[PDB]
Amino acid sequence: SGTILIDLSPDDKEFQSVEEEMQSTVREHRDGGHAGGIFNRYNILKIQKVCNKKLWERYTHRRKEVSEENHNHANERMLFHGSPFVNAIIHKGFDERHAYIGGMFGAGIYFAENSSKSNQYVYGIGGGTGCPVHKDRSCYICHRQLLFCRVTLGKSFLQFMAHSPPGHHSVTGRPSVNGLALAEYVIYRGEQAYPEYLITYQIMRP
Ligand SMILES: [Zn+2]
Repeated sequence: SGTILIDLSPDDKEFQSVEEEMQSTVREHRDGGHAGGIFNRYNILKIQKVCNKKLWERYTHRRKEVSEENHNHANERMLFHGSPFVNAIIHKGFDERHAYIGGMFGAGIYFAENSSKSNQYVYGIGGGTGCPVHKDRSCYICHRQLLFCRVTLGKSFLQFMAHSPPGHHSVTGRPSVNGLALAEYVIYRGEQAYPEYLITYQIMRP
């Protein structure tokens, strides 16, 4: 592996930026905490910057290709990712080959602009079994991990699929009175995202 994790001082403005974004994007969900647990705040334990030259060159290369297909604009956004695979991803990069067939927008890798949404997916689809130790989707004890990722969206198709629709690079899923409540984002190519910050945390009891 080429990956090294550099720990950030809570003193650091880089930490405080990611901390602020994570806490501020939390929302009350429709499921009543069923999937991700009940909370309005996290206990931010550790923020590490992920450094891999090969993984970075994979990303910046793809980003250039998208820009030339999208009027010299990458449409780069910083978004959250949640999944069982976080420990794999920080070493090997995103891999679409492990994408899940069932999922509102087909076999892609899902992202959120709301940390609380991405949280729901950490122990699997709709929380799965919950935490390995207590089998509790609302565990306040077991430490969790999200990624705060640099994601190249390109020309994003809006919608309420194996790949992107033609002439598009992503899908922006959108709120729907009989569908989504917040925005999802989906890529169909692992090189269109970089896992930049690894966040270790727990959800807090009100
Ligand atoms: Zn637990």
